[PDB]
Amino acid sequence: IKGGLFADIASHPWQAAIFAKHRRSPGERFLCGGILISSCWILSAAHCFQERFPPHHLTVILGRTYRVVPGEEEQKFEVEKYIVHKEFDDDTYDNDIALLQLKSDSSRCAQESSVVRTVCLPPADLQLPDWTECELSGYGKHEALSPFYSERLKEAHVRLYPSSRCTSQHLLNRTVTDNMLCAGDTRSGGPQANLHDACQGDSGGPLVCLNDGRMTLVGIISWGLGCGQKDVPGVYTKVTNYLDWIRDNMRP
Amino acid sequence: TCGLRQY
Ligand SMILES: N=C(N)c1ccc(C[C@@H]2CCCC[C@@H](Cc3ccc(C(=N)N)cc3)C2=O)cc1
Repeated sequence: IKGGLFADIASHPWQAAIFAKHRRSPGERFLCGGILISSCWILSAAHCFQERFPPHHLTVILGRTYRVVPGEEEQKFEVEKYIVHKEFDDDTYDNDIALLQLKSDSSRCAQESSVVRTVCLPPADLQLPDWTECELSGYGKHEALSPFYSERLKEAHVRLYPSSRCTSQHLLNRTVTDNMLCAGDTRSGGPQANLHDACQGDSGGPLVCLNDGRMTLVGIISWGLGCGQKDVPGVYTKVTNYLDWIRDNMRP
Repeated sequence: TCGLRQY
């Protein structure tokens, strides 16, 4: 997360850290962030799984404030099966969505706690006013230029961009489709050292807004050009466009 | 339930 502030997992119980390993099992590296929707299902970004990993080589860790430092009440699960949206495009990142089924001993996997809780999926008709300030979280880079991921969970705050302003023109000629969302810090000349923004490592993480008293998921950190770049917003997958897909692929 | 946290 570029800019923003350090946050404790309890402020974003729905954040998931997904780790993966290498040949010969030398060590499991931080892959991407995830979003907890139900006890055994977490969403993430399809692009994170472009290397076609064997499920049992993917570990989702819930309830963890520090990226690699194990939490007092965390919950580590192995992936049974992960579904990657078939129409996902690697160039345009169109359809950047995926589901990870958690492996458990019962009908429930993630046991709800003070540090582990689900996000409420957005209603089909969710129409949040342009410029409403939503927040995001992640263990990703602080600078896209940085060689290191964040040792600890971070949170930032972005303003939802109007439909019209979320176009190819406004994003250096990259393909922005109707399945994408734009949000980005809109401050200038303030007291803060960095524009708020997601960054490399935050992918798959949640962009949540307050809706009807509850924190509702609005988008999945998908892509962007740099991090905290003046007048360039960040792109997020429209979760509403995939409410249907989500319900359909959640097979036990 | 979902959407709840600590503030
Ligand atoms: N033409 C495209 N559709 C396109 C362009 C660039 C990328 C880069 C890549 C893809 C993988 C590497 C990290 C990633 C993560 C990331 C997340 C958020 C932000 C932000 N909001 N500033 C920036 C970067 C990213 O955007 C992917 C797709």
